[PDB]
Amino acid sequence: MIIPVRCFTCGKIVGNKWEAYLGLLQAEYTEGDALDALGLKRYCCRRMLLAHVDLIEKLLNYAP
Amino acid sequence: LSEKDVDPVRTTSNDIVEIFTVLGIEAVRKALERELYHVISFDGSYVN
Amino acid sequence: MIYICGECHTENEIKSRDPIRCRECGYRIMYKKRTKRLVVFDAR
Amino acid sequence: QKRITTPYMTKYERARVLGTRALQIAMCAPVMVELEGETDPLLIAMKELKARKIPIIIRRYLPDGSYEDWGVDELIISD
Amino acid sequence: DREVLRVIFPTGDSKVVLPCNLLRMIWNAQKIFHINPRLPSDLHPIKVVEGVKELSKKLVIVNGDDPLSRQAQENATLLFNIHLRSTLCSRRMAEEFRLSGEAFDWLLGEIESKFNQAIAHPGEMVGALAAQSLGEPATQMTLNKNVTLGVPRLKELINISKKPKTPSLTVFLLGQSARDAERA
Amino acid sequence: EYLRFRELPAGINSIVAIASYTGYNQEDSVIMNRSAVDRGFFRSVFYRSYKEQESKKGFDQEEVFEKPTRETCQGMRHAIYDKLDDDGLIAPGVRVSGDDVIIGKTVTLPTKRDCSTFLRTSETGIVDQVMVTLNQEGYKFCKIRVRSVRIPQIGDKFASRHGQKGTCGIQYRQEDMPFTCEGITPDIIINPHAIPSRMTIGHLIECLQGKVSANKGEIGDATPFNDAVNVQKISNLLSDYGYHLRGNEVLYNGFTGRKITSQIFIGPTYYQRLKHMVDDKIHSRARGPIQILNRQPMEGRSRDGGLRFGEMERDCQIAHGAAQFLRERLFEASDPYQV
Amino acid sequence: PYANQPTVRITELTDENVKFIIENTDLAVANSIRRVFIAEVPIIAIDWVQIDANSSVLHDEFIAHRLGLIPLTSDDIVDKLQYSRDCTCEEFCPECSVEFTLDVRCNEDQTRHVTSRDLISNSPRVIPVTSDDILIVKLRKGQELRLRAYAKKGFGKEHAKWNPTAGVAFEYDPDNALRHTVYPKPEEWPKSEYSELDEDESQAPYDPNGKPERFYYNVESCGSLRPETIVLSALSGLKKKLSDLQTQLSHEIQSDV
Amino acid sequence: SLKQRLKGKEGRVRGNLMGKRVDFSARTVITPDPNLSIDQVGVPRSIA
Amino acid sequence: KPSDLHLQTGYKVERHMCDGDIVIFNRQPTLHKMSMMGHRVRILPWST
Amino acid sequence: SNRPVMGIVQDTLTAVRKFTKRDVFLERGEVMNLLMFLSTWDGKVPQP
Amino acid sequence: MNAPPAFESFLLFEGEKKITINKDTKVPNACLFTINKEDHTLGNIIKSQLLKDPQVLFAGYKVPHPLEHKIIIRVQTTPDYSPQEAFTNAITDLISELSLLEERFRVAIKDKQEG
Ligand SMILES: [Zn+2]
Ligand SMILES: [Zn+2]
Ligand SMILES: [Zn+2]
Repeated sequence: MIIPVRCFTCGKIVGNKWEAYLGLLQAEYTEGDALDALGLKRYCCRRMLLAHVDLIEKLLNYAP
Repeated sequence: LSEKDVDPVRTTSNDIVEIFTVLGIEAVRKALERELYHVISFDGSYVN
Repeated sequence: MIYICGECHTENEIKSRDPIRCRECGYRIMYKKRTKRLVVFDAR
Repeated sequence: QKRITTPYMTKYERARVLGTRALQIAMCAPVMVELEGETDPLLIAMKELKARKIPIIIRRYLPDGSYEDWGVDELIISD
Repeated sequence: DREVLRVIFPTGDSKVVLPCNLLRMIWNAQKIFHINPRLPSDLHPIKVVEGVKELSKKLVIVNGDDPLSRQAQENATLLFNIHLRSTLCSRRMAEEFRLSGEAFDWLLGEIESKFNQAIAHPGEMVGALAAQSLGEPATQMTLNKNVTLGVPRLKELINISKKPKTPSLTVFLLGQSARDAERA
Repeated sequence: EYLRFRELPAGINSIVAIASYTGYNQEDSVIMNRSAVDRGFFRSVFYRSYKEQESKKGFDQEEVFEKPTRETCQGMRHAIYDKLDDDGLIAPGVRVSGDDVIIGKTVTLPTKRDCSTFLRTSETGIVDQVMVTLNQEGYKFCKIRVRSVRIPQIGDKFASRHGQKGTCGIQYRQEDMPFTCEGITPDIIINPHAIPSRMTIGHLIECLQGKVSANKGEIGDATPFNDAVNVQKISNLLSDYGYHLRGNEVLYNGFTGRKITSQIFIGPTYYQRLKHMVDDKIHSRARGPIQILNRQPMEGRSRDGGLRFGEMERDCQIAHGAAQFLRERLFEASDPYQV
Repeated sequence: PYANQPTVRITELTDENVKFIIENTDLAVANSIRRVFIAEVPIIAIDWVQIDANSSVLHDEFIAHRLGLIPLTSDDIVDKLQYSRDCTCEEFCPECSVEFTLDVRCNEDQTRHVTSRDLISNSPRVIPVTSDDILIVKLRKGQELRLRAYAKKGFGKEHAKWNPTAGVAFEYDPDNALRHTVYPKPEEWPKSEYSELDEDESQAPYDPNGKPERFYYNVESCGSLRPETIVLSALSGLKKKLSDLQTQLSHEIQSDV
Repeated sequence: SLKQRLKGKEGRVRGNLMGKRVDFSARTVITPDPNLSIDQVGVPRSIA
Repeated sequence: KPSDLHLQTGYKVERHMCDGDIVIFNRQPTLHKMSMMGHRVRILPWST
Repeated sequence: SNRPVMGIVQDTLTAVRKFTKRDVFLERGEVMNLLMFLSTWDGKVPQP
Repeated sequence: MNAPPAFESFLLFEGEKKITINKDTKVPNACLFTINKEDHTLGNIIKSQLLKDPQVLFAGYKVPHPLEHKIIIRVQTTPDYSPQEAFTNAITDLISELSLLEERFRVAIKDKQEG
């Protein structure tokens, strides 16, 4: 639903990189370039953001 | 079996009922063992 | 016994005898409010 | 005397003799063998079996209806 | 014994299933007693002959001294005794196994001990054993000149049927027809 | 793209090492990273809803929602009725375990019997929602959702997308797991012996392509009949990122830190947690209730039933010759009776 | 007296990672060091969450799990703090835990991002490392999150949230002189960043008398501790485990005699 | 009817006499344990 | 009440299954003798 | 089938084949680790 | 349902000995050290340090079961040397190495930070 706080493999913090990752993609960055810009070098961390699905955005559409 | 030039000692039928009515209960006992052994050992499987 | 309306989200006090129905909009689906008892979660 | 059955104890006789003797020991029956720090009734029965002290007679029924009574000490234990 | 074997196994297949592994027992004796195959043996050939004769009497499947019991006892252990005699023969005990007197005495004890352990135990539910032994393989058999095989054939044998699925008749030619394709 | 799988995914991309590590992944078993699980790796929620309806039907018989007092109500159980609110309904946010009453239902006796709903014995969750309304029949209707968080355990089923299912055989912490020179540990270790007979080569290609996708930053294309994608092409791409072209890496034993002599095939693979969780299947019986007709142990895990000792087990014990154990199972442990 | 005489060379030291080489050690000591970086270096993390209000789309223990994983500053306060199990107080106190508060209400039409910046600690020494910020939950208009959390001391051997590392790169014998790994085709394998070989040769010549003696580390920090503090904390913690063990061993030896 | 109750796999004889449900039995998933003996079984504490 | 907890010879204590307890452990379908074998119980801390 | 019903399997069988190859050599430390997992070991380290 | 507490792998329950010494009857001058709530961390360094002692004939450790939290260390020494004495010396050597490593790492940090 929401970006995991840590990378599952190594425990690097990735929950502060989703909005930055989205912004970089908005800036015409390629996914590989955006991940590099965020410092995610290990492919375990790149996996976290490259494969994340932000369903919480859909859930916020439903009224509480 | 009665036909000339046909071996009446080794000529055999895979039909168990035919063996029983022609050769007897002991022949079908042996024939039944051989036929059952054939299916078990067909794929190399071994049963005591 | 407070009940939140499933549509208009209005806390309603319903006794064991009176019908279950929103006071304001009349909606028929109610939800119990979160218990005052506080549960402890280990953050694990 | 005049016994035709095997002089060896069968695996099924060993299983029941040990199990039956263990229950007897578990029910405070006197232990025929000297035990040192043994409290499990089933292990005690094993010591008695090895010592050939189990006070049990195996009655082997023959197909004809007759039977042969063998003392557990008489039979040859597998071990 | 050689001629008796030829009747029992006309196909000449010497692979059999017998209680005691004599060749491995001899190998154990050689290692246990440090038999030196190069040196001459101290085992008298007659002790081999007499020792095997005494051993055969100890391996009893049908006890009893009456002629009917004696014949059944002879028949029950016929194959093993032939195998025992052709393995513990004096010629071979001195030529290749080279066992000593002490090793041979131990060998006779092992055959008796292991043979008695092989005897079926009264109370053994051999029928249930046979059903599972012939049923467990069926779980790995396939289903379907061509001849029926596998599970469908197994059914025909146990469901004995007037009309088999694939009746067949193996005919062996007797005279010159066997070796002549034209005459066959 | 047309199955909406991106919008509603059913799995996680896992760093999977195909290695024989400690023997705990043999025979289709899986080693999971305990540290990864501690970070939410394959964490799931189990939601179970209980619906209860109070209906009045009969001359003087009716059902109501209320807390059944042990004295007032006839029927009763050893469960706990303290959680129930005054209206007979448990409240949201309350922890509930096995043998807990979530709905207090009393039916007037022709004083009153107890028909209260007992939470599933195994279930141990938190009341999520308590919905009350009128059902189609106009009767007061309550649905209670109990939320239980399921952390992957030993015995939970996991599958790749290639028919390679397997329960978790053990969970090792990050330091115990084997690591690459970069400090990457596999989230999952599967036995190499699962691949040869099954011939799930697509699993190996997905792992290789997954490695390129994660390094390149592009979602890989695994459409079946596509000549534009080959193993050699994927291997050549992987070389460009400083990895062995065949997806192997030098792994270090986590217990000793020594390099493993064989290089391990490791890379990202999409795995999926299967519905089958061990805690939903574990069942133990020791003198439970018996059924009315046969007076034998009940049937079903949810009914605390006994396991069936069928004809095949009966036939097996006959071959064993265990006559007394056969008598225990079929007489003493099922329905001992006297006439 | 057969102790090693290790030497340390720090190659790179940043705020996130420390890169260093240890020489003249056994492989067991080098491995036990990395293994303590991950599992036995204490830090402070949230381990006790009490949710007063949660109208978000994430259930209560979903939120709590995220709060536990949020790194908190632990550089010097972690040594002062006692383990709550060891502490003689009640459930919690300032000497064994840090109290946290989170009270966010969304009333604007724009989505409200509840981040680690919304976590307020009762002690300035222990705060979320980000204070982009880690996202805890996104709130819709009319949704609120009101909770209080206690952060306590712990290490990664218990839960991964107390693991202070974001990846511990460990390496030795980059040229495979010891042949601890056998390459079927050595030419196919990329050279290590620490490889001292020329481009033409792929493997160093086999060393029959060689032993793992030089070890390369890259200890990346989650943020709770400085990367150099993780290493020092590991070395002192590993020494503490051994010194504690020897005290027990001394009693056992004395007790037997 | 009465006849239906007695015949079949789930009938009285085969379903309740030749085989039946028993007390003191447990069921759960099996996982490998190379550190156990061949004659050992690892058992959960809840079942024990 | 400890008075009722006092044990004397001839009493039976239904104690929990412990390490070394002999159990029969079965996998279905039970096709042959090895489908049901005896095991010594070892208690380990998980649900399988 | 008068033969063992269980043997060595996936990892142990694949590894024992590698282990018993002619060119497998173990250092002093490696050997002492393996003997820790040999319950029947007499405690005497064999001559290399 | 049967999940052990996470702390159970490093905390001793009341009445549990951290380390116990049992003489090995198979061979002389051999003792078995059962250490509770320890894993490959201490088992490997102690074993490797013992192997550096020329008077230690056999040094080895094992985790009998990963789900349990015991390590068994088997030490055999020469007749003139005790396994217990080898064990104590091994720890002191490890402690000296770690303490020296701490000092030299602190110096490295200061040198790197200074310039
Ligand atoms: Zn990562
Ligand atoms: Zn309303
Ligand atoms: Zn305190």
